[PDB]
Amino acid sequence: MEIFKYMEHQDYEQLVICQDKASGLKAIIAIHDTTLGPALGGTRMWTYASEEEAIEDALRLARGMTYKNAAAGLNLGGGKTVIIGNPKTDKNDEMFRAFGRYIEGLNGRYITAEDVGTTEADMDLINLETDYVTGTSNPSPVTAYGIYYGMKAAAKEAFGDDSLAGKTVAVQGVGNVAYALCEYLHEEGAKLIITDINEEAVQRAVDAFGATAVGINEIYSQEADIFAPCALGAIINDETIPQLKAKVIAGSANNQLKETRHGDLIHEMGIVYAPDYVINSGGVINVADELDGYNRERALKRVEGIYDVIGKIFAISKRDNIPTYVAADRMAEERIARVANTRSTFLQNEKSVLSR
Amino acid sequence: MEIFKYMEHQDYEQLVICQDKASGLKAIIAIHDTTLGPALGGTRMWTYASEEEAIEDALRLARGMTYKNAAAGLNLGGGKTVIIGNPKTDKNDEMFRAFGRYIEGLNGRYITAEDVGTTEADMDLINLETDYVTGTSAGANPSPVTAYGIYYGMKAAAKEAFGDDSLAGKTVAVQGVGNVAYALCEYLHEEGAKLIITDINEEAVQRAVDAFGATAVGINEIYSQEADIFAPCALGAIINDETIPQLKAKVIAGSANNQLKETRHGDLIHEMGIVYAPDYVINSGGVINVADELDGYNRERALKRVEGIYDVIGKIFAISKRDNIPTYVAADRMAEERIARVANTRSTFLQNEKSVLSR
Amino acid sequence: MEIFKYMEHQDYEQLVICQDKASGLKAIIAIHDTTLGPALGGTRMWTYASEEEAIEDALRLARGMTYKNAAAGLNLGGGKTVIIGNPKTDKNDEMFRAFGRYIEGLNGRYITAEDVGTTEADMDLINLETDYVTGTSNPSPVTAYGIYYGMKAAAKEAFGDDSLAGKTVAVQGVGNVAYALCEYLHEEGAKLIITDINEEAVQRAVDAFGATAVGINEIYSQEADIFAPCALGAIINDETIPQLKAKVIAGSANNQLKETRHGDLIHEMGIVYAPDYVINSGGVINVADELDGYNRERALKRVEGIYDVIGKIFAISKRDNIPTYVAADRMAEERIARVANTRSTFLQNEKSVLSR
Amino acid sequence: MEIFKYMEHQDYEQLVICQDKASGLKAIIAIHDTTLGPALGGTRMWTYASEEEAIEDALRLARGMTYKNAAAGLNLGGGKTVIIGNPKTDKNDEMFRAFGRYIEGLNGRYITAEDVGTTEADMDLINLETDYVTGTSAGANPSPVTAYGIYYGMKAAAKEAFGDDSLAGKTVAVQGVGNVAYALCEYLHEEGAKLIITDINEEAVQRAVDAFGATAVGINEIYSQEADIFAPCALGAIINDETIPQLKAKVIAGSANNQLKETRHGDLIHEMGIVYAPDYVINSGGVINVADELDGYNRERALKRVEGIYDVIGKIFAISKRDNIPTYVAADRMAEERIARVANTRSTFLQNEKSVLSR
Amino acid sequence: MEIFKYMEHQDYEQLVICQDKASGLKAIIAIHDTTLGPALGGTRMWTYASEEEAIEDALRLARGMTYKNAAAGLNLGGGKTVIIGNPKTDKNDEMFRAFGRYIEGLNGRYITAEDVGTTEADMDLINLETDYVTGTSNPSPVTAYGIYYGMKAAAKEAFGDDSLAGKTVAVQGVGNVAYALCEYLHEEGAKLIITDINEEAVQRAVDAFGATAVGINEIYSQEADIFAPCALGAIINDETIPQLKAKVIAGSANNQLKETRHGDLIHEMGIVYAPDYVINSGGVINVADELDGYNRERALKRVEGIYDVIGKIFAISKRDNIPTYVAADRMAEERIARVANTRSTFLQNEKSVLSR
Repeated sequence: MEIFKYMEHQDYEQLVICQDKASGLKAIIAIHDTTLGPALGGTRMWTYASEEEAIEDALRLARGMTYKNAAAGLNLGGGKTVIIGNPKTDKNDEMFRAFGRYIEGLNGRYITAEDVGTTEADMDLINLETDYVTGTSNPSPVTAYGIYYGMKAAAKEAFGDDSLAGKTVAVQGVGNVAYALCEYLHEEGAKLIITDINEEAVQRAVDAFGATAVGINEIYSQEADIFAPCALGAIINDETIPQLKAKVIAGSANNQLKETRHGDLIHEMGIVYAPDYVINSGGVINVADELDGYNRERALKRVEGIYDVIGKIFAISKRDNIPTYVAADRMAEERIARVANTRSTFLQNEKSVLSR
Repeated sequence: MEIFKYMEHQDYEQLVICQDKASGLKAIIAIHDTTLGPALGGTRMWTYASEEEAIEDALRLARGMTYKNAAAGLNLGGGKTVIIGNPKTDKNDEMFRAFGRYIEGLNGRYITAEDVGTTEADMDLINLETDYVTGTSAGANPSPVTAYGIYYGMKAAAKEAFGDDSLAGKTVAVQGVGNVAYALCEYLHEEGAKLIITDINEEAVQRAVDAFGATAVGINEIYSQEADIFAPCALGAIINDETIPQLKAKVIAGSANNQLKETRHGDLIHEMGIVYAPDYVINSGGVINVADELDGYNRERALKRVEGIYDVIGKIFAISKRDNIPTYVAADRMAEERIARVANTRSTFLQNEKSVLSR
Repeated sequence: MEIFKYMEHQDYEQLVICQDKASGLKAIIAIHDTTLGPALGGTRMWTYASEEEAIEDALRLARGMTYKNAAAGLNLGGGKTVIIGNPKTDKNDEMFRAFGRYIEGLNGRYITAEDVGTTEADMDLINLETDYVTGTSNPSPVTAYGIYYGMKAAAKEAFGDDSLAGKTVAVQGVGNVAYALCEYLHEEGAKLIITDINEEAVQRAVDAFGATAVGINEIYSQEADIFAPCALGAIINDETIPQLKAKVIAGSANNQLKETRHGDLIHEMGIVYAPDYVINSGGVINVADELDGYNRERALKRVEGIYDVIGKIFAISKRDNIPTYVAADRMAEERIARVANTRSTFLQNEKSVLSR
Repeated sequence: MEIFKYMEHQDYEQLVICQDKASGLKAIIAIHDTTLGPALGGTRMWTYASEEEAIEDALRLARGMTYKNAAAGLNLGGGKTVIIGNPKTDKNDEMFRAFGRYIEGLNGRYITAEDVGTTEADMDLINLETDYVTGTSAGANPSPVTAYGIYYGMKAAAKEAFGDDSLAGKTVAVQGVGNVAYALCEYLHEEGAKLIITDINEEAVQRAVDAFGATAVGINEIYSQEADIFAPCALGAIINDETIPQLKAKVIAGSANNQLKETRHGDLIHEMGIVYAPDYVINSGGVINVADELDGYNRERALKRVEGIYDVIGKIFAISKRDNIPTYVAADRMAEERIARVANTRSTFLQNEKSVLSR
Repeated sequence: MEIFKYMEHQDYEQLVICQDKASGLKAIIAIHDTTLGPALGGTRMWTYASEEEAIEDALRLARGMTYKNAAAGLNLGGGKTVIIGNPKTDKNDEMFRAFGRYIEGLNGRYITAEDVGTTEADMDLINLETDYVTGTSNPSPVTAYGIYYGMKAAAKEAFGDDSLAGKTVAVQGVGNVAYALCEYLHEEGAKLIITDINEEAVQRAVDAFGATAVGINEIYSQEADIFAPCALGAIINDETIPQLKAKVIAGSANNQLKETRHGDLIHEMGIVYAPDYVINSGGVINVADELDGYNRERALKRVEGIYDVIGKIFAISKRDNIPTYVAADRMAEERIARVANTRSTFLQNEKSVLSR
């Protein structure tokens, strides 16, 4: 690929390709933007059909973080690390120690964490060589508590009232996070229409929340006020758009829109869409709270702030008259700009997530 | 190209690609080996026909620096920075500032300096964002230091080809009369040696003949002349099939890089019994000099330190006939062995190891 | 002796002979290797028939630590201190303060702890002059919890299943550690065949775990799946090899093999042997956890990692086809090598057990 | 040998034995006493017939240094390093680097320098791993400093043997015309004194006669000559039964170590009324000079500081006739008493005591 | 007085006379010895009939601390501060702030605390200007727990057994400390014969411990194994010596001997006397534990060490054949000497109660 062309087009800061023959390590640390502070983002360990495919994927995810972190109201930039290899086989201690030294050598310009392929055990190895890492020492309820309020924000929007008590939610998927979100939607008093490929899990829920099991492909039109995509992505497409009976789409899943088009138009139908990478922010917020001494309680409390940011998102659409998925991208760019401006006044030692 | 495949082959540590849209900065920092310490190598700013072409050039160059720095007896690893752009038009304050920030970012793993298309004015801008740079206008006229460097290396060349260090009298043919070339002459004339030069610049050749009472000769009549020492000090590859034949100068010791055009040529001169001071080692007084700025620059100390090139060249001759191999191969083997030897020695535990960065 | 010849033969780093006339102190700090970090190892206080006998013993134990610590996955080198004297008589405060100053003068190249002869009270005196000490401020259950999992690792090896529940264990000796190991082997549901010279202790166990007392010399052939040598060493010899009915040998005792031969051959019989100095690692691991602020819980959790290392040991044998006691020595050398290589990349301030 | 028994007798603090297989480093660092402060003593690199033989030599030497440093009025304890190996063949970069690491390890308890078989080039390698070393090429021509040291000590010798410090005129017989010897002559000639020399090297003796208008004499005709001052500046034991008889020079003040071959000889010259400036104290300007590098080297300050040897020698004469004992015994008693006196004085509590290591 | 003559005679280090006109402060900080470390000792605020009377008293108490602290096994020297004034009237904030600055100016050579006249409230004011102070942020049980073990040490001495359970103790005085000591002597199972000028307090005890009230002057001969002087001092004199039926004298009171003679002779009668300033050490030990972050538990545990030191005291008498009150003075001088010697080896940064 044309690395420099790709980078220049969106002004990527760095591409730090790291290598260690003996441990077989091959990592690609992409740093898109560091305006708001150190670039933070997890390291994905997967197999890639080509070198420069992993490169582009690393760059693409880095740029995704600068937006997510920005919108989440965090003081962190956008980075991401891709480690070429099969997480299930070719993993070893030295490989992560090596990666850790290299992170130590970027002296805080990058901060890592887990992502698909890497685990809390890997982060511990890294932490042996550097402090610029998170996801060490369950994170599910936290991000779960995040969708909860984001959904609240969707409610007051679509039902002029953030109270979900009473309403029915069509929950697609019942994994740890989806499961947790249910508990919240439950103890507040609401009906759930769970589903999932794993029968066994559809149990735990029905039994615990008195929920009704429904056909995996029937979950799209159920008699519910809100639809919570918490399974795979792209579930919001041409097939599902019509079906949808719910007034709101608020879920934990990534890449909820198969095409931009899908977004452009659900916005026509007057469906209330809480942009995916923002509503599920609770996840990154939570790992950032470790940088200043992890504290579940505070973490759980800050995640609750997605309510406002989601609101800010609706406020942007009702301004440039653009769909929420577009209001998100714009809200981050605006914050990054506003903060950069505010912090241009001289100081001998400004603060940052790294300041003790 | 397959970067990861190229890096793993010779085990390159990192390739830090830095970009800045607003200033048009396209920088490739290649870190080959940091075993002896931070990677030090200048930044070559030039125009490249292809992206992968500059990345290949940076990697190849970084690994070159890890052999030089190591052979030179310095405690620095191998790195190099390649900036793609036309040095005569594209330069602008911001691009170097940006560069310096990223270097600050590598927190001491990489240290920069001058190179093709780069200047100390360039080094001063970088210095506004980081200390990890050398060859600033406040630190390191260097030409004479490196010149005093080959001078001693050449003396080391003798006592091997003449059994004596006394270049006193003996004739030396010098290709090119540039800054370094000129200073090399000064040291030679002084010890009372016969100098025969050449160089495209008539005035340069002129100032030389008058200054040292030289014997000006033609661009081509330099490879061949009646002198017991050949000092190629202009361009490389000057030791090829067209020049090897008509030389017969017991010694070769110059300031030019890549003197041998092919590994074969070295394999030959070796057989022909010509003592050759491997180029990148005899002319290391250049990197040694910039290295001296890290611990507070002192020219007088750089000069006395560059004298060490003598003891080192002679060490290569020792290795040359230890495994009986041409001097260009003994050079590379010595470098490799000092790294492993030093790495071994420093594996003993300490709480605050010393580095060229220690205050 | 030929100190230098002995040291050069195995590349010992230092022999720091320390002396203080008034307090009568005579200590010998041996530091074998510090590649993985500071040399850590306890100080043994005993009476020696000769100076240079204590010297060799100090050197031998130091080299033993570099292997134990290495295999334990710790970032510590190998050292050891021998104090010539009768622990029961000639002990005094100044003597340990003096030793402490000298340790302070090696500035972290050596870290000490208790060993036979020295106590938690001695470590406190040392700690008065330096921070490079551990075993200050019960350690038994911790190392006990270590054999537990190591034994688990032996199980899955010999019975294709790490679950010990059901199986019977022939426990030789019933001291604090052996006693603790029993509790684990008990609450998981297994039968125990305890024994020991101290009748009184054979009680506590039988009563608490419903175990059967057996003749001290009968403990070697009992109808049990696993044999846990937790008494003295060399219990695995020509006499005991045959007798052995158990499929596995996993215990807390040191020097479990009287001769190398014994090992070479039990490996023939297909007996599963968890190398002694590795399975009982829980002990040193535990004291190392003080260096970063002691925490019993974490300690107890890290000790649980002996399961993997023991496994790695079996994996080495099934590779060079060598007995476990040999697979151990080789696994440490390999780790020391691999780590040394990984950490050769320059950094202005790499981490170490001493970094705050 | 019984190391622990030897150490306890004179209460030695430590014996740090360091080894490195790859470089063949066999180092014995003996720390005798660190009461006045870090132990300072150079490393003697030599070949020894037996291991216990070198360990004995290091211990004996370290305790020597704790008397010298103390008598010299310096704030340093006694140490010494003995490296076993042939200085002419066995040296190699790695062994010294390794040495320096271990010294860094002793964190300031031991400070090294030059000695038999060691050089400042050696000291520069060590300096790459630690600051706890002196006599580097960047710090401490020393010969004249120590020479200016005995010069003042000799002046102190007078005013005791002649009631006056004015060596002006008086004759001095100098055994040996080495670097230090030569500089001792310069100070003497200058104050207008008569110089009579000798030394195996005819040219050295020659440069001396012409330079100072000396009076060259034979190797054996130096112990005996018509001079009121004998300056043994070559080898020791030069004050024995074969030379004591035919001397009659009111004073003895030289640069040579172990001037008395036996304690008896000192007991005699004392009785014979010859004023003797105890060797290791008059020639301490050597250790004083290297000591001055710790607080940022300054030759001019070392020189004015070495002048203190005068005030100290005269202090020995005071003790000499305070307990009425030969000057060689008063020297050892003064050293011992300054340590106890200083130790007592510094027992008062402070949060950050001053040391030669303070910045 | 002849200040310098007084100081030189016992080698006093300093006499720091501090003054502040406005706040009316007049303090005299005496520092006898700092060999073992910073001089620690409380500040006594009282009215003095003459300047140089307060001076001598300050010097005398300083020298007393160097002995108490020494014998207590602490790493503290001997100092003391006397503030001329009536604690009940002429006290004010500035006065103690001023004193505090001056202590800050001795940079750790002196550390203060409360003594008669000064309170925990005064220490707080001082602490506003310096960290070199203790007795800030009940101390009674702690020092009470100190006499307890000291008495234990007296028991094993006089009754060949440190167990006091059973024995009867004649407790003179029933203040906070005496009261606490009782609880210990009680829960271990022993009979008490309390007394005191304050009837009301003789109650609390009798009622709580089932003790027998006795005549204030009858407390000296009661049928008891041990006599615990916990009231005023000099209670051990010509009148009381004979009377004494108890085999041991162990109490909290200061200056328990009216004359040296009294000591010289009770040692004849074979009475076991636990030197006062040592057995009641628990008090200073406790305040020293604040210097490293106060912790009641540890404090209470270290105080328990008086058992050994008291023992060491008996061991000295049985050596030079001198009474305990003399064995004390000698044990401190010996420790100060031994420690000074041990710590003469060079170190760039030795430890001290002030090191973090």
